[PDB]
Amino acid sequence: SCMVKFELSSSKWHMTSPKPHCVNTTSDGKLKILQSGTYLIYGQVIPVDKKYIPFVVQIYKKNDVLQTLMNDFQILPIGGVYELHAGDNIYLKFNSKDHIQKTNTYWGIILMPDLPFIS
Amino acid sequence: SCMVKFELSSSKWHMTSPKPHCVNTTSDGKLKILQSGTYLIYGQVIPVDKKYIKDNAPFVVQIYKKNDVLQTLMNDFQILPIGGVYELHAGDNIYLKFNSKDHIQKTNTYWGIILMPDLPFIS
Repeated sequence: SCMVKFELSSSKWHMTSPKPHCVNTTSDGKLKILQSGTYLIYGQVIPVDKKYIPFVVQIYKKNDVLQTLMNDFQILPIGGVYELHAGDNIYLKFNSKDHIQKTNTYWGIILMPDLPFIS
Repeated sequence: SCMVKFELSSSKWHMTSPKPHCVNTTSDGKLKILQSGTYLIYGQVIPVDKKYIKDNAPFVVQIYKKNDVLQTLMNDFQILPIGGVYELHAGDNIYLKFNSKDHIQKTNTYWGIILMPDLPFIS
């Protein structure tokens, strides 16, 4: 049972244990997958109000883009269900760091349980 | 340990157990929350390509909790992750509403919830 959540406001990860078995976390908000499996990558990137300012966020897996999101400076949930392999680095890239409200912005992963049963 | 995933293509829920303790599910893809707690609501809504949409109705998805709007999402007909971490209470219902059902590609569109473990350790 393995879940981590990075809070951009404090730059700290909140975690299910001191040394989650499924992932290593970095203070720069990156992570490295230790256990191959099905993961839910998740998070909300909250933009600042436009009066202060394209709003773009990418999720990377190693050196390749896993997901690209864009909108007109509105709340942006990120992620989805992915098959990840031990060794994979997962991290976010922003178009402009200044677009991002740190308060309330967060992201993370959870190793998923199997879902064998149907409706 | 309690997670459910609704696949719009089959209209079936895939679940951690035959009868998840934390929710009841409906065959039209709605949830009733049975256990108060911290949940991660998740999913991806895949829109039909904008080139095929011949008017100017926007692509909008909302998640409702009872009769409160939990979140409203819009983009220019691109893949749309949804959800986040929310405190839900016993008795809450959760469901989605789309601005137009015909904007939605059934294949690969899915959503669901997972009862979250406590995250007491900070580093």
